[PDB]
Amino acid sequence: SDRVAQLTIGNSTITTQEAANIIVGYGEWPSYCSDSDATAVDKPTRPDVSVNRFYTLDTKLWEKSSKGWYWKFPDVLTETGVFGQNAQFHYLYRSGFCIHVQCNASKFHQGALLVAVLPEYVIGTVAGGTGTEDTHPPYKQTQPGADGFELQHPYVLDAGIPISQLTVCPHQWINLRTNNCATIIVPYINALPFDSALNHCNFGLLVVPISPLDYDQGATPVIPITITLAPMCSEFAGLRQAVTQ
Amino acid sequence: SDRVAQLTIGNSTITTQEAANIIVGYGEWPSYCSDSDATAVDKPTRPDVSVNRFYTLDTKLWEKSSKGWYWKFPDVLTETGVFGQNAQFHYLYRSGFCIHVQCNASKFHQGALLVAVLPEYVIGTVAGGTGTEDTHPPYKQTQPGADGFELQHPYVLDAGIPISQLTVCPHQWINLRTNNCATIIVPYINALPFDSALNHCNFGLLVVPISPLDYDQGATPVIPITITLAPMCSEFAGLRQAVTQ
Amino acid sequence: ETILEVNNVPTNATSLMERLRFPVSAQAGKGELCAVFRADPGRNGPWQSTLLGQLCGYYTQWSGSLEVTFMFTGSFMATGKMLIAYTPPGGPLPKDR
Amino acid sequence: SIWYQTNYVVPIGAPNTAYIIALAAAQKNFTMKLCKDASDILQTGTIQ
Amino acid sequence: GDRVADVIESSIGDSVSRALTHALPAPTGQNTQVSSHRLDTGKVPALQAAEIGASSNASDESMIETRCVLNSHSTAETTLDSFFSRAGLVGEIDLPLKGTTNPNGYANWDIDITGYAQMRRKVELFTYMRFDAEFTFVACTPTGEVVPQLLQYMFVPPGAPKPDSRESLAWQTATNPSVFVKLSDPPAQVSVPFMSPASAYQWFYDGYPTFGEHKQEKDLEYGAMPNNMMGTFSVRTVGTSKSKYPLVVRIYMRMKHVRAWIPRPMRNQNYLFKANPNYAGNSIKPTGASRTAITTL
Amino acid sequence: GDRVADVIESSIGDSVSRALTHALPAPTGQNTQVSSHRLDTGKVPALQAAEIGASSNASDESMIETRCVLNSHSTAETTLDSFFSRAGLVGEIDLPLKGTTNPNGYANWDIDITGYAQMRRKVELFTYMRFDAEFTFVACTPTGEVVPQLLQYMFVPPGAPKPDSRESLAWQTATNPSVFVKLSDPPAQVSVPFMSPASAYQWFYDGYPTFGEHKQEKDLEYGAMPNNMMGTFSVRTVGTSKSKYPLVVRIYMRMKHVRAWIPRPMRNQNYLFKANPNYAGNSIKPTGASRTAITTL
Amino acid sequence: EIGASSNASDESMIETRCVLNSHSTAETTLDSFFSRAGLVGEIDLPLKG
Ligand SMILES: CCCCCCCCCCCCC/C=C\[C@H](O)[C@H](N)CO
Ligand SMILES: CCCCCCCCCCCCC/C=C\[C@H](O)[C@H](N)CO
Repeated sequence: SDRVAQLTIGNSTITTQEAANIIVGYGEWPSYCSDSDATAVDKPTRPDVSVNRFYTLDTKLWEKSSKGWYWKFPDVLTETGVFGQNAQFHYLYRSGFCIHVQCNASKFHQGALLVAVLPEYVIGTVAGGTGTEDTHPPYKQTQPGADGFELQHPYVLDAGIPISQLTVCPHQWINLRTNNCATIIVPYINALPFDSALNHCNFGLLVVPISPLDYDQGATPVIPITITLAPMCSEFAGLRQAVTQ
Repeated sequence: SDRVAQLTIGNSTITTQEAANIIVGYGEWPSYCSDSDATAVDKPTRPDVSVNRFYTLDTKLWEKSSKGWYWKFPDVLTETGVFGQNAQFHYLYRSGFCIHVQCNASKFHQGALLVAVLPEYVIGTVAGGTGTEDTHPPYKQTQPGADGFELQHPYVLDAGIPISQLTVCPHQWINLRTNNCATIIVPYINALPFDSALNHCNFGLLVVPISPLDYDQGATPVIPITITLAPMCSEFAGLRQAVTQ
Repeated sequence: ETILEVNNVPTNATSLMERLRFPVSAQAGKGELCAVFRADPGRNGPWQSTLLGQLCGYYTQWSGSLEVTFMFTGSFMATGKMLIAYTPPGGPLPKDR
Repeated sequence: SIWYQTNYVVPIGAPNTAYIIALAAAQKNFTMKLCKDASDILQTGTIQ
Repeated sequence: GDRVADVIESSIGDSVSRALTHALPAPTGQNTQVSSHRLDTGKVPALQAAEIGASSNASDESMIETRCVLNSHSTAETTLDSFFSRAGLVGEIDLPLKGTTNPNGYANWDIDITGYAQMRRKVELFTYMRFDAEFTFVACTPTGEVVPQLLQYMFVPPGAPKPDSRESLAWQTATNPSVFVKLSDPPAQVSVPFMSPASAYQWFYDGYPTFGEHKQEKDLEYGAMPNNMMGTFSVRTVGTSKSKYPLVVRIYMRMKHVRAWIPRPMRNQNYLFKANPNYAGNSIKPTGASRTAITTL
Repeated sequence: GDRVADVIESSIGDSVSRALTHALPAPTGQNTQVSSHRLDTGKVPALQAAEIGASSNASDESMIETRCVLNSHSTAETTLDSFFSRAGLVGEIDLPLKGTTNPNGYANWDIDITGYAQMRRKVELFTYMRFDAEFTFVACTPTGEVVPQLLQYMFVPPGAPKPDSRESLAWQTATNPSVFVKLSDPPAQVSVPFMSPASAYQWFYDGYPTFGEHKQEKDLEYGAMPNNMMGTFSVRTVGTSKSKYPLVVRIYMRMKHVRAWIPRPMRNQNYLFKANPNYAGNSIKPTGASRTAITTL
Repeated sequence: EIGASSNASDESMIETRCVLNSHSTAETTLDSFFSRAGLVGEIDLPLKG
């Protein structure tokens, strides 16, 4: 009665029989932009069900040596379904998200992933190793798209900050002996009421194994982690031709 | 106060200083499908402003020997803007239309075009001339797209029916000495509450010169006819991957 | 609910019972395809095994929503997550998940 | 269409293959119209 | 719950079709009122502007000095049912003995009323039509003779098995409706309901019945409306041995409880094929009679 | 006007942010209530489920037998303003005589507080911050000496012309705000408002400032937030001839009327560059002190 | 396993609109289905047989 759950939105329904409750980031639900916070004057389009549904974008394989991955929002969806289309024809976009990371195993496997949401996840480089070179991450590393991107130095989140303190961000854990998924709901986070779904990534999703995957020889070794997400309260404005970047 | 007009819908505004009123086809305004006429159970998407706006799709040149052209709806828009996108990701579509055909000249030019709307405009062939061959029109002739298509035998509307009786269909005339545009508003016309925007063309728009273009040598000879249209009360249902045909 | 013969491939007398169930097994994690079929209830195919499809044959037209319930018969220690999708008219057989 | 969202995982000692059974029926908005004869006639010659 | 203004004042969802016109009772033709001379400026009923797309509103009273006339001429005969509820030929079926077509004692007729011009032209005046129908089957030998022969007519809806022989098991007709009648009996006659899956049959469908590439081979399907394909009508002599006489069956249809939408120009070129507006390109004739000069009769 | 049900009962447009939590007054630390032994089944405060993502709710009272303690320890010093409203170094400007940098008697400092670690690390604890600020300018010679010299400090907002010489016409300062002060005077001090076009300055912007292809050359612009670029701060000795003494100006900033959103992990690797989280990949050090064994101190 | 059919409705699996269903269920009643005459017997009375 808390281990079992069902998420239905749009024409998509998700189930789980081993849940660990739901986190509502920063203790707040996605809402539409108010007439007093708003600044742009054009009447927005709120496509509803065609874009506020569950998109299942990726699957990574968890290995005894995996480092961890991250995806950027809304970058992951800008080229998918009706949502991607609206994000392209419009300058302005705002929305919330319901994230559902899935990973099941067996009662004989073990391991724990940390699933967190980090607003304004700015990536850094190793500065030529020595730290004397002012290098910067390439577009494909900052907006990895749907395939996400593997962390090079998980301990400092590839940004000079301790992953040990990452729990200060909305999160959940997928500890195999306990659950098989994390569900986090995120409201719009920005200093503006609207923004470009192309130039700016409001937050990054991180999935990092903190307690390594393990099992005896003979148990299924292919342990996938799948990413499913649904935009919520999607609003768009500033219409023109489609643009991909 | 009837010669002058302004049409604003979406983020598009059209003006004319030489209008001849507005026709509302079959004396009825575009409305959304009611809960009692509806049959499909999924909650539809009504994108509003992103698709119910004015698209300006084509320009043809009127010549002293032009025969006339026709365009199929919603065929003309299936690959344009946010509307085209919704028409592709969804199985079901319904909408109305506001058509604005434009053509200006000078007080020294003369000629009159008939602008009409013909529901279920099925095209026929000349059956090998003799009438012994059961030929059929190719996809490019039945759904000419945005470029429209030039009538081969305007007198019988390429379908064995008298163009002289075409006025029984919602219409207007662009008689240069009088006006410079036709505006016709069309409600959804079908025997079903929804349908495929791809497989079925609810109606065809015809623009045919009945009184030939004429002017003395020296007056501007390039007389364009431009087509602008706006979907109204657009509704979509039956979502899946995008499909072009 | 009556049994839908999704696995309508075996035809030799001794294997007919196999059409009553289809399998699943450990995979390679590429979101592989497990099975497919047309939702058309009064059409030739899997639905002919169901009483619904049968009664359906005595009527020319029909209207309504349908439901298919899948029961997993693996051991209690087996886990898994599957994605089952209905693709409305117009959309061709999904090339990938 | 049915796809593997993750994978069929099992520990040591359990079968690597299992079956699914599908049951189908109609919802309550379901109705039929125009009574006709079925496409099959389960008879070859005369039934004696 | 809604809160932002644009959402509250939105008209998205209005399912009522605002109608600019409404029907009025008109049992008789209109009367003529007395009128006298008018010598005014500003008032100009005679002048119109056809570009607008409406018909002239000028009445007799305003163009000449009229007397009063009480018009009691009925308008009853021009109602859809008056016009359509008259049986006409729609199908002809031949059951010859020694022949090239049906020498096997039975026949299947795909229900299509576009095979005959008189009837076809009338219905095609409208785009959509909804109605019930009364079918009458007139059978006799090719000379118009009556013989002591027994027939079976069976309605085969789409999906039901089609008889392939005079002895098909399909003739058991356990669920389909069949009519057994003799040529000596008066013609068989039945009522049929409105059977389309659509709200109305449509004489014109500008589209394709399926998705996909619409290549040359599949161009024969342009305009194919399954919603109009009601099924087959099969007839057979009732026996194992062949019938001694050649037969012909004429099918007459009388529409009743009719409703029509979207009037269109009436066909003006000879018909060539069923469900398909093809016309002979080389014999495109003007709609009517012609003359030598516009200034002469 | 709306009519179809789904539209009426739609929640599209709800602009109120349903909030699951709310702030409560907490002027002092919490008190400890008396507790006694508990020997129960079903009641298990000690056991938690961290996977959920929430912190343990187990209190002292439920894990051991506690006495009563009236806690009056104030929580006032840990408020944003208490923590941030303390002036710290954010900028250093050199005005040498014979030098490689500013031998021309003036200097332009692009306002960026990320040049100094102490201050930088504090602010970067949050993602968004809104506040007013008090700036204090401490000037002296490189030995910490005071000389009878007159300076001019001018705030040059983005778009205003930047002085390019100690004699630039820009120094007329007809519209920009300038401060004229002597080294002999106490340090100059002013208040500055919240000037971003955004509702808050943001120490981290995960994006690009412009549209287009983001090729190698334009990768230096990843994370560039114009909303944080408040302008330039220019200083000059006030004269036509060069100043007799070399100078240094230290800029101190004290935040006030502070508001912050979205706390984040605190920097644990040495800083290398302004506005850019780059860290030395070869010298990645653990956050803290380390030991030889987990079973020993 | 219980032996009952699924109680899950459309409304609970996807976001549905409202639809007023007036589709009749009259044709599927026992008499509608069975009260249609069909062949059940054939009897031959030949001469020389
Ligand atoms: C005892 C069996 C009697 C036979 C019953 C025949 C019922 C036929 C229903 C009338 C359908 C109206 C005609 C519909 C479509 C047109 O003929 C063409 N298909 C148009 O292409
Ligand atoms: C008389 C002139 C006095 C100078 C006035 C200086 C006003 C500066 C406003 C404070 C702005 C806060 C700092 C903002 C952003 C950070 O320093 C970096 N740009 C972040 O990348």
